Amino acid sequence: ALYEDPPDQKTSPSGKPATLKICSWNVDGLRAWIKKKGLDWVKEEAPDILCLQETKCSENKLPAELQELPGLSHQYWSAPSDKEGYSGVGLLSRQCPLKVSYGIGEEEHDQEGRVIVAEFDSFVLVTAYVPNAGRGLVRLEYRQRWDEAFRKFLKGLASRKPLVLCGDLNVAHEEIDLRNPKGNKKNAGFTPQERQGFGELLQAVPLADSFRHLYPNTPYAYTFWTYMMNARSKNVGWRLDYFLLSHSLLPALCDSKIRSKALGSDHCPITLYLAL
DNA sequence: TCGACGGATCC
DNA sequence: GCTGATGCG
DNA sequence: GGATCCGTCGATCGCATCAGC
Ligand SMILES: [Ca+2]
Repeated sequence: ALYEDPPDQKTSPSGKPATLKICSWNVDGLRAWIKKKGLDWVKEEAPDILCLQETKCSENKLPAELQELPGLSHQYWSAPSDKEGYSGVGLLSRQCPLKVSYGIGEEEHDQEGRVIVAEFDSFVLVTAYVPNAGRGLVRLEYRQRWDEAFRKFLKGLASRKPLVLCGDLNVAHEEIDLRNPKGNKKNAGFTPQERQGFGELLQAVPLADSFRHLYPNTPYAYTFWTYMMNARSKNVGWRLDYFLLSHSLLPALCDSKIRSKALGSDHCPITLYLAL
């Protein structure tokens, strides 16, 4: 059926109020997103950090609009080495980061403008747009190598600070994260492989799926629908966009939300509340 | 995601 | 700037 | 032999490039 995201639990497990609001969103064309009034929604939601994926836009072609955009003064972008109009991500922050890193530190996996690291005082934040296993699973082979590297770099990372990873992970973890599971079991995004990966990643690093940590059994809660075949109309979507918390931060987690009613892409923005 | 094709297999 | 076509997802 | 089963396998909607002029 349809999903109604619950109201915002702005208090910790321990009564301490939320201090830190990170928002994440696969934009799918940053210029079209802004033309489609997405930045309005950003302004009204007033996050402390905004992460975007699928920006499909190069550094200089970046629009003027997000220059004026206040409260998200520090802005960082990666966009692929040699392929224009493709991929790209960006991280905007109200407060200034301690240190910003691009890519995951392997050549093979750092050429498509997918990953921004940003270390803050008490945590480190990664935003990524995981590569699609490709239609016809033509790039499935690659993405098993991506996953294994993303893992071993995310594990190294968490070893030092506690981390929040957000972004589009291109994996529909379980059959509850998919409107049509059985008609998708070797479509990309729900292969035995990619769900296998997600599982390794949660057990490897380790990381909790914050949405499923608070709503382990809510169905029909989705983050993406194809513009085709009326997919968002019937909410026949997926859950592709996660907030993957280190276990240290589980006592800081106040809520984890999915802002379905927010138009402008084929994805909807998600939103994390922590007490930090 | 959807519907058209298949080629089966069923009462 | 404009038309076509192709890429990606 | 006709009506239902379940595996394929074809155009859709959107964003952005590219070639060419
Ligand atoms: Ca292609």
